[PDB]
Amino acid sequence: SGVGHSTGNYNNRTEFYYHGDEVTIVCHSSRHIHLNMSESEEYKIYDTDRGPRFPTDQTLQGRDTINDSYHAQVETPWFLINPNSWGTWMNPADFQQLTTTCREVTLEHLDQTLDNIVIKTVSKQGSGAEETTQYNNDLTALLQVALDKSNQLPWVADNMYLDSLGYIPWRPCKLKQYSYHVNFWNTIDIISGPQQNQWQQVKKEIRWDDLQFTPIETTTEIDLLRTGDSWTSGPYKFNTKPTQLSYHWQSTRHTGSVHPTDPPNAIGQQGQNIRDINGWQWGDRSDPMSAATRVSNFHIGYSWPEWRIHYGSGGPAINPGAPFSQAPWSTDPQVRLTQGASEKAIFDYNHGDDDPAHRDQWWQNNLPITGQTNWAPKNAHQANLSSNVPSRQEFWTQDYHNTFGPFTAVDDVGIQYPWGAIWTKTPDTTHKPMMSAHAPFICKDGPPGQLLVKLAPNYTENLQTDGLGNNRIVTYATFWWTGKLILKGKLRLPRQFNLYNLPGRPRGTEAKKFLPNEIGHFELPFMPGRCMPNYTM
Amino acid sequence: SGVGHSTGNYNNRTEFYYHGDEVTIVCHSSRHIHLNMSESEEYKIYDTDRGPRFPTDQTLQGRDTINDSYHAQVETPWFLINPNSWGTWMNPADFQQLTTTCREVTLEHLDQTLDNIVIKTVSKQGSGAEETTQYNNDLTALLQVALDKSNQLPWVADNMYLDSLGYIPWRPCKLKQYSYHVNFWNTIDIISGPQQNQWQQVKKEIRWDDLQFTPIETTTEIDLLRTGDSWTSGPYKFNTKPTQLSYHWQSTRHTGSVHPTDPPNAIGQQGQNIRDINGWQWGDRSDPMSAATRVSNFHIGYSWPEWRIHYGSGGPAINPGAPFSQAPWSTDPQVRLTQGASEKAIFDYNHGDDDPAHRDQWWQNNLPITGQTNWAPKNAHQANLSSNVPSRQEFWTQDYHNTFGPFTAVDDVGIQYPWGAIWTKTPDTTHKPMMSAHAPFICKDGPPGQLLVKLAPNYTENLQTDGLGNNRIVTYATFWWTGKLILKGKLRLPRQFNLYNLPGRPRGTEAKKFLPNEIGHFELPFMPGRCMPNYTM
Amino acid sequence: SGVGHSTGNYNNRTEFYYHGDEVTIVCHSSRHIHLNMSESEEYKIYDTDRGPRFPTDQTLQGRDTINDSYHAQVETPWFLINPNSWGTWMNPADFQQLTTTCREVTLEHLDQTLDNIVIKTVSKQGSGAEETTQYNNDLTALLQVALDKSNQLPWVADNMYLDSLGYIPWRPCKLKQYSYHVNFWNTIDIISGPQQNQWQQVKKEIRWDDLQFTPIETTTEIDLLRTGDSWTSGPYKFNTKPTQLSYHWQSTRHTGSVHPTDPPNAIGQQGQNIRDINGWQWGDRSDPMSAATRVSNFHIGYSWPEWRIHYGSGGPAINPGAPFSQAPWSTDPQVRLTQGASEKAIFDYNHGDDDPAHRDQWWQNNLPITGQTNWAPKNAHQANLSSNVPSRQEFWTQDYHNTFGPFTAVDDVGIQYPWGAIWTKTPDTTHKPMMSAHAPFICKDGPPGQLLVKLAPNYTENLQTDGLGNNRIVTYATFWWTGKLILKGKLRLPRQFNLYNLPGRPRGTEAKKFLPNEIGHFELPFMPGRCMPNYTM
Repeated sequence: SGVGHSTGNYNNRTEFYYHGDEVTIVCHSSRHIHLNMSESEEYKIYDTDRGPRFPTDQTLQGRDTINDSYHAQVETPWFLINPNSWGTWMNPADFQQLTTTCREVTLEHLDQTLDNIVIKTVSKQGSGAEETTQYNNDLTALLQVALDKSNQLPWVADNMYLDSLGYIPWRPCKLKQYSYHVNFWNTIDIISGPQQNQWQQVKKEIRWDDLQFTPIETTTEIDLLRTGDSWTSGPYKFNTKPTQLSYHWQSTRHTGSVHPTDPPNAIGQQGQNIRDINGWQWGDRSDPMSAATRVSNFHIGYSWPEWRIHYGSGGPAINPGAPFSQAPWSTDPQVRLTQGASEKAIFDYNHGDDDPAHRDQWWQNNLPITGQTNWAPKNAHQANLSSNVPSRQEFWTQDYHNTFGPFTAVDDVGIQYPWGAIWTKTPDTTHKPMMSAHAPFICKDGPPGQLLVKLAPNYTENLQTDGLGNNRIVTYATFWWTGKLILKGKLRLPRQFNLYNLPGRPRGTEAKKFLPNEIGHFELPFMPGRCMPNYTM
Repeated sequence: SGVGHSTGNYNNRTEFYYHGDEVTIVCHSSRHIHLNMSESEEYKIYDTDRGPRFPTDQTLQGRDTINDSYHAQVETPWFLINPNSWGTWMNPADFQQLTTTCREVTLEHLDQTLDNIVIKTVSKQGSGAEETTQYNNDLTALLQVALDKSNQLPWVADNMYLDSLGYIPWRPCKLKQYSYHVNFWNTIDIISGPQQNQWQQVKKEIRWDDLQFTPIETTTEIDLLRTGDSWTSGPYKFNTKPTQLSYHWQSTRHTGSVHPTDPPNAIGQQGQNIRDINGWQWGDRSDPMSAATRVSNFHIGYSWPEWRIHYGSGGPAINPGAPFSQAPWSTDPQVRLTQGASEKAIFDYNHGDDDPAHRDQWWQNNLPITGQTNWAPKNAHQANLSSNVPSRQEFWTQDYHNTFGPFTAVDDVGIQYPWGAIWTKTPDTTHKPMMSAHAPFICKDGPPGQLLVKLAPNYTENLQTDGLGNNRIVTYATFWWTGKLILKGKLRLPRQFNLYNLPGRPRGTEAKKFLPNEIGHFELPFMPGRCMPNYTM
Repeated sequence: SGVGHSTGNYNNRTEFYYHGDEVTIVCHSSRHIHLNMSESEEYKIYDTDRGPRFPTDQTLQGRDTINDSYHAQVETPWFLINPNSWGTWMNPADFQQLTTTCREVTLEHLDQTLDNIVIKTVSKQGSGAEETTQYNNDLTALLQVALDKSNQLPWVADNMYLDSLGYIPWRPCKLKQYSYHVNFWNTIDIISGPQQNQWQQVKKEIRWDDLQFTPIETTTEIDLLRTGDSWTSGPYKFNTKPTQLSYHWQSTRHTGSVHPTDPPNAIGQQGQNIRDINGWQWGDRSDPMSAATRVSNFHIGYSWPEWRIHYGSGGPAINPGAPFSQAPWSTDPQVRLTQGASEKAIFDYNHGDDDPAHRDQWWQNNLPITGQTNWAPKNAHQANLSSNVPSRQEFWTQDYHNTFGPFTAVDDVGIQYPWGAIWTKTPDTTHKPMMSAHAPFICKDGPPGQLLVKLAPNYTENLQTDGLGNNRIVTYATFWWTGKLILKGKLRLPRQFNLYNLPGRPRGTEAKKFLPNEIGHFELPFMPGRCMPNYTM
């Protein structure tokens, strides 16, 4: 109510409601957010240095140009609260209850609030030796809150770089400055020079004639909040398609009808293949009837020119490729095969690292999902397919061709528990993208708004235009973000006779981790998301 | 009704109902099915031998690895009745009435029954010299019938390998054992070894830690049927999109507005092209105005790295490619060009071969459909397109690039009368496949159930756990499968002035075939399905 | 309906219905039962030989007398169908869905039927060399079915010796003869003779003056069933108490409030115990304040004189003891410590062995359940408990005393998936037993009836009083037992933050087992039943 009455109740809890075949998950989440002043209220547009490791000479002949940090950003004074992640919502054990008991999951509703604003000012008083800091509550101070529900501001809320509320409910969350890119041209030609051994810079610049520059003030309607105030975004209903929580093991060989076979006899025999069968084939091929050249309706998985560096305007990037596993081709573990569109997640203490002052690294190799595996080197093509064997010519080996076509079916990476986006917004273009390399859900109209908070500046008695921070009072606010999202799901009913054998968390892990140390340091486990097997076709 | 009263009437007949512009085909079908005992009631999981012709040495350096029969299956005691084919429904002359008088065909309703169960036991009695077999009807015997309408069991009902009810109504149909694949890894690396001349086996195995093994018993609700019983599946309504019964001859050159031209004069002149015309072009190209570089909205047909061997997990496979004709590039008939995604159909006596004890082979070369023809060798690309001719560089010839893109339009293979699937099920994945290399119809939700029949085991007085078949009585049942499917179609109204000239069945055929011999042996004709020409754009 | 119309549908399937916090499991089960004739229609009362390994001399001085097979039974012509087991109802994967998603399980309803009776006669005809057997259905034959719902006949339906319907739905089940014990005295005195080194037989006999002998005919109302008949027992509602599916790890040291402690500092320190604390103790003990002598309300687990041989009337037996784990005391795995009231299950091919002609053995060591562990040797007692240390006297070590008392709390063995009784009946006595060493559920009024089937005798034309089997016709019947039981349960909601780590099936197991061999031989896995941890107090 007033100054002395609190507003919301901290509720961090999930509720599974089963009715019939439709489960309904309600994920409450609440975090204590530490919002600290600002670097400067002025909006700034500036480029950056090229970056680390970027070559200054020609030796590796531009193979190091894959390292480019050059970018041009506009850094605003505002701050960003994005509850886009798993683990901002569900704790590990309530994700496991969901992953086993649900087949397809669907977002429906979302809610956000802010409450229990607490604004304080530090006061430096002392000889410089002692120099006590003294904290004084501000009952007159303000907290500007802007929810861009009109989907006007640049979205830039995706979870890449892992700027999100922490994954551990009892720790304070320091927010992250808001900023977005401005149009810039970074073009590197690695093919230049004699014998194409010389990389050469082309155009590096911010292109000024076109800059679309929007401040947060003019774009939306800001809500000023004194300590005794609370802010509730509102109901937001998602419109999406359900995902799948079960991985697929069927390639195109595991797919159709089965090659006719006579059974074995005793426990030592493999049985035999009927030498003469009837069925469709591909070429003039007849005599060696086989399951390899069997015609199938669809093909599953596609070749890709793997790790393709884009070198577009603005800099080099990577086109994702296809998310498949190297397990069939593993052979010796000594080599690390990265080509499955694997992802490494470099994360921080608040994000589920254990030891502070260092970065724990977790490499996702996608071991469950096979049968979608097409390794571009290993493929091949023939000129003539028939009962005759091709010559040394007519047979090609190293390809790296895009084999994506109208017949192919593919899988997304699914949901990844500790780190991953929940939703995403689609670029508005002709031909919206079909699927996404990371986020499981794709918003059809808008993304669910975006929440920007800035701590209204407190200025000293002297206000000088030349002054920046020497002119404002040091302050920090701490408020409580309480969100709620509602999931719907279909219930998963056991389809098999034998028990479910799982890796049961990554098998290369120790259970002494994941549990609080003597200090309280512990790592969150990486749940595969897409987990139990299923029949593709 | 009871023991002595029959149930259903054999009805094998099609009914064309014309009302307005909407034709309705009702295809009744009925078959006499001979269901013979079983190999063993136990569910068995076993791999197979590699296969025939698979090389045991390194000579052809792995070019023979395209022959791989290795697979791992689980063979169940059940049997499969799949009425998925054309020719299980319509006879040749009622397909021709449909193909001429209908434009687009659509599945709507489907029905299946079983009736007039007859169960018998053989009895061996004699000196071994005479050894009479004597048949005794079983009024107490059972016939387990399971319709997996819940789309739980693996589907594996596609018509590849041509396991389907026979195409000739008056002959008995022997059923086919039901089985499906289990997860296995067959990985062949043909690029291994020094100078990449050595193929090397990698991993061949059944991967046991993950097997999804479902018996038919626990998965569904089985219906026990004594002789006086009949079983009716139920109404099943398809949800699909109409196909097209007319082939397209228009490439991208036949498509748009026509290059302005002055007419000829007499019967000996070809007319001339206006040298100076106005219109769009592509590059800086101006002076040689031509219909080649005319801009067009869409492109029709796409290049493919033709006969691409996948070598995925589980074994080598083939990615289909595009269904086009070699007729433009035919030149001499002496060479057989297989690259049009052609298909050979190896079929059997009951499936429309004439002479038993041998396999008749029918190679579908897709002669009608051209203009979609893109032969990957023949293409090329240039660096700069302009009024200047490129040099020896800047022009490339042999490509084998996938040219499928956002602008391309393509065609399916359509329906193929004697042999082809009717429907199919889509793999449940992100990005469902667009079209299918074989089956014309693609089910959106489920496929129309699947019908499994097993003959309930009759055990001898002594039941020993060590015994298998020595412990059960020889038996065979014969029942009558009567299906009905309802098609809707749009009526085809003649759009042209001149007569329709058709090849009128393949022109390389004799009409003395296709008609019963002195013995009664005759071959079913291959109707192209997609037949009459039409305007693409 | 009649002769040619079947009756029931084979349904072997489980249905999970979730509504609110109350899950409802409905387990259908159906089996094909092979009922083979009988040994003799006469009721026989006879003793047995003593048994194997029972000593005939005095060497081991009676330590082998623990092996006594002597018993006196009355073997009736009837046969017993007992669906008392887990695995007659649920398959492994639907037990795992239940065990994870349910907290406490409760029996409610039960149902049984018989249908599709098929009666046949073998006919021996030949020279003795060939000697064909020929099978002829009997439409006039009968099948006597007696359901003793009046709880009159001896119950003797418990699952010990594992006489139950098979655990694999697709295999035929051979029934088991019905018989029960008659009063007999087998008394062995192992303490007899000089220096108590001589075991001496006392009284071995059937005590005739008291025999309570009840035939099945006079006791109940039998229902004669011809082939066209079906029999439905009826609704039976259980009255019981829910069990617990979660094991308890808390001993009496893990139970109460926690000894006050100052925290450690860095990751290398264990922290310290406050030397001076306030709280209750036991004796005059004060100065060494410790958590050992802390007073607690209850004690958990009790000592027992473990493996106590009873040597009552009728023979030696074993009083069960307490079901605890040896894991804390394990030390080297080389020794097998059996004293936890462990159980070995010797089972058969149809009961989940893989290889026939041999017995697979599975030893249940109860690894999950600790904290209830009291190993009678390791305990001790003191005369005076105080700040003074006792002398060599006043301290005793080897006890083997029953420590069960009014303060102790204990756990049952819970449910054991492949092999275990579901229900049991309580002996009707003053002071009904509290808990049971094996079966999880204990019926308050009756057990759910008992189903006895006998195949009505077919006699040859000559009926002689001297004749037994030479006077009746060889016959066997095969019918379909279809049961249904309904379970209610409370839903299990995750109470912890961290993931659930399970042994994930016994960790000493291979997954290549449990799946059908090339022959179809596979073993059912042993699910612990009581599985996830929980807080005792």
